[PDB]
Amino acid sequence: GFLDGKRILLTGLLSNRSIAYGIAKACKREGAELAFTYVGDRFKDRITEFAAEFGSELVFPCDVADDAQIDALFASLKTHWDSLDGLVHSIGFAPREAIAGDFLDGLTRENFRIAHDISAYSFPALAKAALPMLSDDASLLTLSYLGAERAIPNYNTMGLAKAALEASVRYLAVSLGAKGVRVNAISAGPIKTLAASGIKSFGKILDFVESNSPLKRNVTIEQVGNAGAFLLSDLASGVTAEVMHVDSGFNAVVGGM
Amino acid sequence: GFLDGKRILLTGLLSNRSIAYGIAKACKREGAELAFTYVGDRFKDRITEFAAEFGSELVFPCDVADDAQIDALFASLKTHWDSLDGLVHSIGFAPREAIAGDFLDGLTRENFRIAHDISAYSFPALAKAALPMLSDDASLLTLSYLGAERAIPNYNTMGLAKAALEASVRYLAVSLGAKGVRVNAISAGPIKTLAASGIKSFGKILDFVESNSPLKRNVTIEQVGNAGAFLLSDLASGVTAEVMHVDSGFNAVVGGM
Amino acid sequence: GFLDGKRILLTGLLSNRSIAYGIAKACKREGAELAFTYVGDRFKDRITEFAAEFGSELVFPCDVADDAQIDALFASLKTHWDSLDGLVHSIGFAPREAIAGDFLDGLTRENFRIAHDISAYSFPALAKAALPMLSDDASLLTLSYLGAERAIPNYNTMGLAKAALEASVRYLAVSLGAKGVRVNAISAGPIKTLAASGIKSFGKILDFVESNSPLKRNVTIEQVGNAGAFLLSDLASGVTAEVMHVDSGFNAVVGGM
Amino acid sequence: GFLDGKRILLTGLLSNRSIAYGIAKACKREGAELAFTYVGDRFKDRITEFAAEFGSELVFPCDVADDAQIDALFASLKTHWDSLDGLVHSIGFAPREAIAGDFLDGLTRENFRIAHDISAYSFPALAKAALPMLSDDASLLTLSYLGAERAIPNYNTMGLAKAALEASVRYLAVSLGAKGVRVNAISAGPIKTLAASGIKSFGKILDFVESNSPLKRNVTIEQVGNAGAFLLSDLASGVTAEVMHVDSGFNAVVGGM
Ligand SMILES: NC(=O)c1ccc[n+]([C@@H]2O[C@H](COP(=O)([O-])OP(=O)(O)OC[C@H]3O[C@@H](n4cnc5c(N)ncnc54)[C@H](O)[C@@H]3O)[C@@H](O)[C@H]2O)c1
Ligand SMILES: NC(=O)c1ccc[n+]([C@@H]2O[C@H](COP(=O)([O-])OP(=O)(O)OC[C@H]3O[C@@H](n4cnc5c(N)ncnc54)[C@H](O)[C@@H]3O)[C@@H](O)[C@H]2O)c1
Ligand SMILES: NC(=O)c1ccc[n+]([C@@H]2O[C@H](COP(=O)([O-])OP(=O)(O)OC[C@H]3O[C@@H](n4cnc5c(N)ncnc54)[C@H](O)[C@@H]3O)[C@@H](O)[C@H]2O)c1
Ligand SMILES: NC(=O)c1ccc[n+]([C@@H]2O[C@H](COP(=O)([O-])OP(=O)(O)OC[C@H]3O[C@@H](n4cnc5c(N)ncnc54)[C@H](O)[C@@H]3O)[C@@H](O)[C@H]2O)c1
Ligand SMILES: CCc1ccc(Oc2ccccc2)c(O)c1
Ligand SMILES: CCc1ccc(Oc2ccccc2)c(O)c1
Ligand SMILES: CCc1ccc(Oc2ccccc2)c(O)c1
Ligand SMILES: CCc1ccc(Oc2ccccc2)c(O)c1
Repeated sequence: GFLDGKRILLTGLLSNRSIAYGIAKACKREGAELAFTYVGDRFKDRITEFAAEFGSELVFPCDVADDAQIDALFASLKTHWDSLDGLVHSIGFAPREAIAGDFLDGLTRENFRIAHDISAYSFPALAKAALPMLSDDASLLTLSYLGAERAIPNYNTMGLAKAALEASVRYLAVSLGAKGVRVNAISAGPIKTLAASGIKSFGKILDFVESNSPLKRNVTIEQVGNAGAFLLSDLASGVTAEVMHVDSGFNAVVGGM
Repeated sequence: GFLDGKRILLTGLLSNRSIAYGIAKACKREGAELAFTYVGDRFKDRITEFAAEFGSELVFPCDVADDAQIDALFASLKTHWDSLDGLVHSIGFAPREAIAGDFLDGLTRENFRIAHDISAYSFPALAKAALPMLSDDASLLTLSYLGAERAIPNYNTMGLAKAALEASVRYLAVSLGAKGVRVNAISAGPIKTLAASGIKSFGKILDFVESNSPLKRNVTIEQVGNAGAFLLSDLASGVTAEVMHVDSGFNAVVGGM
Repeated sequence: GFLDGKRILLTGLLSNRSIAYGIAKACKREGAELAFTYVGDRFKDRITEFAAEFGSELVFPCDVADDAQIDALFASLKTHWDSLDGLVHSIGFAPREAIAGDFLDGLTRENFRIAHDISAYSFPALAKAALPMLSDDASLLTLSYLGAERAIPNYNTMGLAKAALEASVRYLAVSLGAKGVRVNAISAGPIKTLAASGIKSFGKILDFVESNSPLKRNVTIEQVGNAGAFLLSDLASGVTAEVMHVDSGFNAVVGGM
Repeated sequence: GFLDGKRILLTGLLSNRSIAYGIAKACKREGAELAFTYVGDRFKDRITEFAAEFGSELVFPCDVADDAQIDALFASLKTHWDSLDGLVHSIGFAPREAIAGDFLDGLTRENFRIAHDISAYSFPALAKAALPMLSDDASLLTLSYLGAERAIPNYNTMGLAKAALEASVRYLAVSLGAKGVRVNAISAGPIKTLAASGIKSFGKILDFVESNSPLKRNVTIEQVGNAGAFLLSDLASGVTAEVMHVDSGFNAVVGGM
């Protein structure tokens, strides 16, 4: 496969609907060796089952709010892997009120802080902690959304955080690029996941993209997963600092008229 | 003038080189009534002199890190003005190490938090606190930089914060737009100000833009000020959610080759 | 006014609904001296009346399909004005089938050629013919549409031509910038004009922008006109190579969901 | 391979330095069956050798300036293939003076017409002629350049044509998307090819991208080829209307300062 021998750490695999699950499946298919993170003790058994499905027992806790856990993640991983070839950041969070209704109604300093801390800061934070063990041709991938680019109803504070995340892709690409490391995002179309269900009226977004995207269909975690596997691979060695849309072309139209 | 009768509050007027000074001068010329904020007791006398230069004694302290001071700002202003027609957010801050050298070297959770808190969150925070007194045709203006759009050497963590700021312009425009309120940014070219001098190798950016911009010259606070006055006025009643470049066209080229 | 003494040539003033009419009205208000072009002998009397309304008898024929008429335009204008300070290109055309229904159904080599010739090439063509008489601080303005940036139903071949037009703004800005000349576009929201009525289902676009723009209202030729007058003036001396949206913020959202 | 069974027609394979050669090599590796076009009788033997290298004798003349040759191309191809799964448009041309020196100096109506006819119109023209034989999951790919997005020295008239080309990707994606067909571009970094050598000071662009791109290296036809093969494949079934940069991240920075 086109990821033969590549060692890839995946965050964010919460359920079999997770974007990270689709990425994991595609990476394993293409020959990668995988490792996984989780948050919260009650999820240890579930993530362990997922890891086993992908031929791995490499599972580590990491709440990205916590500097100590970020450092311990890579210390733990290093006991197994001398080097890391891929990193998938598939992590986002905002308090419920910050992704519902009017943008200002749900804006507080703490809601802003938390959304940006978990959804944006954590990506370059993981990159920095990983750097001593990154291979020279390593590839780092995050997940963003069109809400970064244009105002989407209810997405609100997450739109600000995704914009900062996409900027971090560019600044990371410069910082890490001379070494040879690539950094990219996929701006995924709407997919029904646990996180997605936190956005007020997500169902309306899903239906609108199905009706108005050029391909007249929503994307799947398999499609995002394949795009992800591509970006993580040497097939994409010419590509860095890129935000690739995998959204059935929806970003490129003015729909619904 | 084209701002006759308009009541405009300006933040960020630190010295006569400040972008806010240029905006103040243009607004006063076009007939606006002005009020000003400052941070730090040692600046009270200086900002009072500036206010007097622009025919006003309306000066208020506001450290945008502090929720209480934000609320007290508008309570104080309200004792003078029943309504507010314009708001100029000309405020940015990042710790020194976060705007020098390598992006990851200067990245910490706290540096990230502070840069985003002061440079991005504070804009919609002021908008929310101002809303009860905003006139229906009020106009809110912030200042951004090209570092939001593309990676610029040393700008680093501020690039992430400006990207979030530009997203906030769009989400603010939606929140406030039905009332009739407009929200925009100017993405200014490099100007030698106190804040600018915090960026490592700012002089190199200044010289490069002078040599490679389409107009082969750097912008001035007078030029940014006039663009600002325009956006704050009813001349611009068709314009919202816009990030207007005032940078001699530099953003639009690939220079230096 | 902020255009005192400025001599500005306006193309495209077909009726009192034309975008160019709004620009003319704003420019005259701000003190400019105006001159006008027209196409087709039956329009001589109408454009002459418009010119008189704006205090001018300077009217010249110019079909931009014709190199000879472009050259004769500036030779004629030069008999009156030693120098030209502003140029408004408010000209677009595509064959009916190229702006209706499916994009490929209406695509032919000739439809493509004509749409790009009249709608895109003509702008830098006028700039080149005008250059010997342009003042050093002259300002050139064209009108574009969001269809350049994203696919809009029915806009079709005009979307390609507007994309080329917006690129021409950038290349013109570089060519003319060292002299001091500025070049910009306004990307206007939908306005019911004669040209607009050629687009299939224009009414649907108009209604959608009214309902989904941040300001919940369509723009007027007065709003576009004021933005235009600003860009043509020394107020905008810091601005070149810019495509400014004047569309009630519509470009910045994902609406209709 | 990930293109097993896919039948792909490639235009533009002129020499072993051509971008199309890199795409051909990657597609063959991944299991595709290939067919090729050429222009000019003196090239028949050369393109036939290339086709043989990729296990094919399917070679057809097509000058995209000529409607009859475009129609005869697909009639000829149809005698061999019932359906077409991929189309690679790797074709660009502008008269020498239109890609050298000052933008206006090299602008004529005919230079404009020719550059847009061959470099932009020809892509949707091929798509339209191919449509009756396109499979439902076919993928169409064109090659663009950063000169579409920002002004690059000497690229001049080609910048306008590439902007129109990128718009055509979006309008094609909408037209063909309901059927299931995807349409994308790769915006490639500078590569020394025969066409590239027509651009004045191409060597300077090549050197600048090597020094200032995030990866500090120029891209190769192998890297562009792999990205191309990906986009042509079912791996990319979630991706349409996309302009993917394969340029070592150069587009994403402000370099040379
Ligand atoms: N589902 C969509 O439509 C969609 C579209 C575009 C982008 N995205 C993005 O994709 C990414 C993945 O989300 P998803 O849609 O697969 O939903 P998901 O709920 O399956 O995954 C979200 C993950 O974020 C993790 N997370 C939250 N807080 C964390 C913390 N403090 N530390 C570590 N991990 C934490 C969760 O544990 C979870 O695994 C997110 O960044 C999301 O913003 C999703
Ligand atoms: N000078 C440039 O080249 C340039 C270019 C683009 C954008 N900008 C932006 O313009 C804005 C103004 O900066 P400037 O260049 O005029 O420099 P400046 O130093 O004159 O102004 C910066 C202002 O930020 C204020 N500020 C910092 N922390 C604050 C806080 N906690 N509470 C309230 N105010 C605070 C400072 O007091 C100061 O008045 C900034 O947002 C800056 O990012 C500047
Ligand atoms: N009305 C809108 O919603 C809208 C929105 C965005 C952009 N625009 C653009 O604004 C510009 C003006 O159009 P309008 O909406 O004011 O409609 P309009 O019909 O009033 O003006 C169009 C003008 O194009 C001129 N024209 C056409 N072919 C010409 C030729 N061969 N030579 C010289 N002039 C020629 C017409 O004479 C007419 O004056 C156009 O470029 C149009 O694309 C319009
Ligand atoms: N080389 C680069 O740096 C670079 C970067 C970005 C984009 N591109 C684009 O990639 C594409 C391929 O060019 P290349 O760099 O591989 O150089 P190339 O010279 O190898 O290929 C150009 C091809 O265009 C074909 N062509 C020209 N006129 C034609 C016509 N009338 N009919 C049919 N074919 C015609 C030529 O025959 C040739 O095969 C072009 O569109 C070019 O603009 C090149
Ligand atoms: C509408 C598409 C979409 C769905 C889910 C997402 O993940 C989230 C959402 C909110 C908070 C945290 C993560 C996301 O970013 C975008
Ligand atoms: C290079 C142009 C530029 C100069 C000054 C700025 O203001 C700052 C800079 C750093 C931290 C806080 C504010 C800015 O944003 C951009
Ligand atoms: C939908 C807004 C809009 C309306 C009118 C326009 O002018 C045209 C339209 C078609 C052909 C020529 C000029 C235009 O460009 C955009
Ligand atoms: C600088 C990168 C680059 C090199 C070659 C290209 O192909 C051309 C160039 C000019 C005319 C026609 C095709 C191109 O488009 C872009």
